[PDB]
Amino acid sequence: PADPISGTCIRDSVPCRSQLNPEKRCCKGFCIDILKRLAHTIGFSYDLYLVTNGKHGKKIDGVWNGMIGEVFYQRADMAIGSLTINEERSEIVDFSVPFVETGISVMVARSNGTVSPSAFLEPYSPAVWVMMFVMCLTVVAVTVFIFEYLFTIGKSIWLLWALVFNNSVPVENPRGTTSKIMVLVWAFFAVIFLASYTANLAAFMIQEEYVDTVSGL
Amino acid sequence: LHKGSRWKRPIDLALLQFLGDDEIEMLERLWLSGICHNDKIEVMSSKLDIDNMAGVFYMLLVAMGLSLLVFAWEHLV
Amino acid sequence: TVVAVTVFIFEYLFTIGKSIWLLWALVFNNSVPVENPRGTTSKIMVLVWAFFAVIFLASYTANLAAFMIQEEYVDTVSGLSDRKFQRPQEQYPPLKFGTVPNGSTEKNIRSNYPDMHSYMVRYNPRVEEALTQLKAGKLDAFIYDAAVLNYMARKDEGCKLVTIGSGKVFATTGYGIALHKGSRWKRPIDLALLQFLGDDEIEMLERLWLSGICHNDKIEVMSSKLDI
Amino acid sequence: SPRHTVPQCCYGFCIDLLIKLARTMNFTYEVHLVADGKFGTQERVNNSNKKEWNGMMGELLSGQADMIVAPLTINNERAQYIEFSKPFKYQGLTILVKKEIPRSTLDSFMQPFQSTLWLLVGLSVHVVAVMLYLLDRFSPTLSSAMWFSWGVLLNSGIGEGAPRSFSARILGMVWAGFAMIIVASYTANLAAFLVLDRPEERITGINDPRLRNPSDKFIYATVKQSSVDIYFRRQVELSTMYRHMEKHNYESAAEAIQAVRDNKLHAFIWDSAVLEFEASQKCDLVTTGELFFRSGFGIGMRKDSPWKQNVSLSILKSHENGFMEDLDKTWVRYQECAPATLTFENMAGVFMLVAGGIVAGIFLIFIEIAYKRH
Amino acid sequence: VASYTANLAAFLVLDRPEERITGINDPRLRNPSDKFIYATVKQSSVDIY
Amino acid sequence: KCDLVTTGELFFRSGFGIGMRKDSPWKQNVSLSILKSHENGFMEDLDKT
Ligand SMILES: *[C@@H]1O[C@H](CO)[C@@H](O[C@@H]2O[C@H](CO)[C@@H](O)[C@H](O)[C@H]2NC(C)=O)[C@H](O)[C@H]1NC(C)=O
Ligand SMILES: *[C@@H]1O[C@H](CO)[C@@H](O[C@@H]2O[C@H](CO)[C@@H](O)[C@H](O)[C@H]2NC(C)=O)[C@H](O)[C@H]1NC(C)=O
Ligand SMILES: O=C(O)[C@H]1CN(CCCP(=O)(O)O)CCN1
Ligand SMILES: *[C@@H]1O[C@H](CO)[C@@H](O)[C@H](O)[C@H]1NC(C)=O
Repeated sequence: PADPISGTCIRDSVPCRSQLNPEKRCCKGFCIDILKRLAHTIGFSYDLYLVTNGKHGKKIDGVWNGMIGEVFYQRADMAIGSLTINEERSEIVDFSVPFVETGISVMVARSNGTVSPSAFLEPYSPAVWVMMFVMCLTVVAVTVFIFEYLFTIGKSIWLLWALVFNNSVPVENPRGTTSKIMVLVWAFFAVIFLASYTANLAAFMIQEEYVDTVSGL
Repeated sequence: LHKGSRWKRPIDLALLQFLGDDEIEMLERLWLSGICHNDKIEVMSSKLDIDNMAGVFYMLLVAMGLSLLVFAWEHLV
Repeated sequence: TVVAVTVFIFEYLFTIGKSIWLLWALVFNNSVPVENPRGTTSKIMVLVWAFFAVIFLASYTANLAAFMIQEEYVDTVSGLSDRKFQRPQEQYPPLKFGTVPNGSTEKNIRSNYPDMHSYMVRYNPRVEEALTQLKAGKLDAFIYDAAVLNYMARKDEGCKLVTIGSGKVFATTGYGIALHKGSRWKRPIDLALLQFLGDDEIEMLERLWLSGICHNDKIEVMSSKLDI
Repeated sequence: SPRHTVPQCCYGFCIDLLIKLARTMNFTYEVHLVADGKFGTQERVNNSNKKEWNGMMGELLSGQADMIVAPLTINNERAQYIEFSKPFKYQGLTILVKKEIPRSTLDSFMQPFQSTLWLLVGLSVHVVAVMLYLLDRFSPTLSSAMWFSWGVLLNSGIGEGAPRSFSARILGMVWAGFAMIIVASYTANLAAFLVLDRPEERITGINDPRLRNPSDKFIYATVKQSSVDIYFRRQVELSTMYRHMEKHNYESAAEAIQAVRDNKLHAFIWDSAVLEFEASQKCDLVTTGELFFRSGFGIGMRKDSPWKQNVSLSILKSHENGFMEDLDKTWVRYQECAPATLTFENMAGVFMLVAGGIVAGIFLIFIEIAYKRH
Repeated sequence: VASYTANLAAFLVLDRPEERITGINDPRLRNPSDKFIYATVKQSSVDIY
Repeated sequence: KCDLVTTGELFFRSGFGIGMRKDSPWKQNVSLSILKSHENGFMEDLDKT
C-alpha cells in the first residue's frame, strides 16, 4: 500500500489498480520492471489490472479463471507476470518469447564435508611404494654383507623397517665400522620420506562440498 | 497476449533485444539473487571417514590373518 | 609436576634426575638414550605423558604449516615525504631512486626538495626512455607521473605494486579539458563531466582502456625456509 | 545547553587551509559553524524541490555565508547551483569495518578423530596385544604384551620383551606401521583444519555479495543528507542498497564510527579521506574495499562570487606544490597507532588428560600396594 | 624436522595448477593477451552477440 | 571427450528454434507440436539418448 502522505507511488514502482466487479496500491518487482522497459521502448501506456478472480490460470467446465481468463475474451490484452507456457494456454492465447526459464527441477541438499575415500592414505604413486620396498631390501642386503665382511641375519630387515616407521620399536643395532653409516643414510631417507608423506596427507585432507548429481528427473 | 494481437511482433522483438544487453543479467541480479549464488567452500575433512578408517583396518586385518597363516605353517613342522 | 609424581611413585614402590631427563626426551624426538624407571604404576604416568607429547608435537607441527603460509609484502613508503627519500644519508640508503630528467617531475622535486634531488641525480640530461620500469631490479623506487605509472604497473607482465593511493602522491592534480579563457563551454562541459563521474566514467571507461591482467591480487606464497 | 551560538574554537586541515588563503589574498574571516549539522542536500517541501537546501549548503546559498570552506564533496547537484573551486584533496567513498580479532578453534584435542575412531584404536591395541601374547605363549606375558603395544602406539620407549616368533614379529611390525599411519593422519588432518580455519573474509568493496544482497544480519549505513545519499539515489543498479541504508542512516560522521566500534553497526560508507584517518588513529577499525566514487573536496562559493579565480589558483599553486604534503602529513598522516595461535583450547583438553591420569595413577598405586600387601 | 615438514605441507597445499577461466568475467579474458587465444565460429550468433 | 572441461556460467541464455519464413503457415502447428510432444514426454527421451 501507498503511504498516507506518499500519495502517488514512489520511484521504482507502478500504480497497482487491483480491480473486481477503492484503494490504490503500488506493484513492483521483476516483471513490472520488464513492463516499464517495454512501454518505454515500444511506446505505449500501460494500466495494471491486478486480478482477483483466481490464479495464474485454470479451466473450469469450459471457463478460464485467472490471468488467462482476462487475456482470453477481451477484458485485458496482456498477462505480464509468472505465466508458464504449455499447449493448452498457447492454444487459446498467443504467448511471446520466454524471457525466463522454468521447468520441473529437483532440489537436493548439498552433502557438507566430503569424506576422504578409503584409498586416501596413499599420496605416493604405486611405483613410489614399490621403489621404496626394493631399496629397503637392497640396503638390508648391503648392511648384512658389510657386517659379514667385518650376529645379524633377519635383524637387518627388522631394523631397516623400524626406522622408516616410528622409531619406538625395540631392535638390535648391528655394530660395525661402516654399517652404521648405511643405517644413518637410510635413517635420513626415513625422515625425509615420513615428512613428505605427512605433508601430502595435509593436502589430501583439504576436501570440498559434493552435491549428489541426479540425471535430471 | 490476445490471440492474433498485433502487439506480438513489437513485444517479441523488444524482449529479444533485452536478452542481448541486460534483461536477465541486470534484472535477475536485482530481484532474483541470494547471498551464496555461486558458492565454493573448502571443508577440513573430519577424519571419521569410515571409508578411510576401514581401509587402514582392512590392511591390518589382512596382515593379522597373514601372521596367523604363517604361524600355522611354522607350527606344522 | 609429572616428574615429581613419577619419582614419588617410584620411591613408594635408582632415579633422581633421570625422571626429568626421561620426561623431556619423550616430548622431543624419542631418539635419545634414557633409562626407563621400572615400576607398577610409574609406567602408566610415562604413557600418559607420552600421549601428551604425541598430541603436543602434532599440534605444534600442524600450526607451523599454517604459519608458513605467507603473502606478498610491498614496502610502504610515506608518499615522497618519508624519511627514506628526504635526507637519504641517515640510515642504509635505499637503492638509487631516479626519474626521467628534463621534465616536470624533476623540476617540481628540485624546487621543493633540493637535498633529495642532490642525491637523486646519481643516474637520471633527458629521456632515459622510461626503461627503469624494466630495470627496476637494481634500483628500488621509481618517481614519475602517477597517471602513466599506474597504467604500466597494471599492463606489465606479472606486475609490481605502486607506492601510491588516495594519498602518498606528492603533487596530486588531474587531467582537464583546456578551454579558452572565459569560454562559455566551461559550464556545460563542467556539469557534463560531473555527471559522468556519477554513473560510469572512470568505472566503465578506465576498465576498458586503463586495465591490466593483475589489477588487484594478494597471492599466498609458500615461504621458503631460508628465512635467516 | 544554551543551544544559541556558544563561542568555540576550531582548528585542523580546512581551518589551516583557510588561514593560508586569507593571508595570500587579504581576507578578514569570521568562522561560523553550520546551524544544524548537515552537509547539504536537496529536500522536497510543498512541491518545491529547489526550495529546500538543507544543511550548510542552504546557509551559503541563502546569504548567511559567502564561503563554505569544509570537506564538501564535488558532485553534479551542488555544481549546478554553487561554484566549486579546484579540489584541495582527492578522495572517494570507501567502506570502514571493524577489525576481526583472529581467534582460534579446536576447543578439544580429540576433535580431528571421531569418538568411534578413538574406540577402534583403543580396542585395537588390546586385541593386538592379547593375540601377540597368545602367539608368544604358543611357542611355534600379558603385561609385557600390553606394554609393548601401548608403547609403540604412543611412541614411548617403555617397550620391552620384543616378539620372538616370526609370526609375532611380522604382526608387531605391521602394528607399528599402523601406529605411524594413525599419528601421521592425525597431524595432517589438524594441519588442514588449522590452515582452513580462518575468520570470515571482510567486505572488500561495494561489489561483495553481502552488500549486493542486504540482510537483517548486516547493518551498513552512512551519514544522513550527504553526498553518499545523493550518489546512491542517482544510480539505478544500486536500488536494493539505498533502501537498506535509508533504514539505519545515522546522524553524523562521528556517531556512525562510534556505532561501528560498539558493534551496533557493521559497515560505514564514507569519504576515504576521513575513514583512513579514523582507522589510523583508532587501532580498532580497518577500512576495506576500493574507492568507487573518486571525487574531490572544494571551497564552494556562490555563482557570482569574484573569489573563484584567485582561490582556485591559490589552491593549485600553494597547496599542491609545497603545502599539501606539509598539511596532510601533519593532520592526516602524522597520527599513527596473522594466523591464530593455540592458547588454551588445545592445552585444556590435553592438560585435563594429564591431571586425570595423575589421579588415576594415585588410585592405581594404592591398589597396587594393597595387592602387594597380601 | 618439524619446521621442514610444516614448510613442505605449506608448499604442497599451496602448489596447485593455475585456476581455470571461470566465466566471461575473468581478468584474463577482460584483458586479452597474445598468450591467450580464445575464439569462436565465424558468422554465428556469438559474433552478433 | 574426456580431455576437455567446460568452465564458466552461461551468459547469453537463449534457445534454439525451427525458423521459418515470415508468411509460412506452419508456425502455429510447429510451435504447438514442440510444446506438446517434445517438452512433455519427448525431450527427456531425445536428450537422454
Ligand atoms: C586576484 O584578483 C584581484 C582582482 O579581484 C587581482 O587584482 C588585480 O591584480 C592585478 C595584478 O596585480 C592588477 O593589475 C589589477 O589592477 C588588480 N585589480 C584589482 C581589482 O585589484 C589580483 O591580482 C588577483 N590575485 C591573484 C592571486 O590571482
Ligand atoms: C495443423 O494445421 C492444420 C491446418 O493447417 C489444422 O487443421 C485444422 O484443424 C482445426 C481443428 O482440428 C479445424 O477446425 C480446421 O478446419 C483445420 N484446418 C483445415 C485447413 O482443415 C490442424 O489442426 C493443425 N494441427 C496441429 C497439431 O497444429
Ligand atoms: O505458470 C503459472 O501458472 C504458475 C504455475 N505454477 C505451478 C505450481 C504447481 P504447485 O503449486 O507447485 O504444485 C508454477 C509457477 N507458475
Ligand atoms: C590587503 O590589502 C589591503 C590594501 O592594501 C590592506 O588594507 C589589507 O590590510 C590587506 N590584507 C588584509 C585584508 O589584511
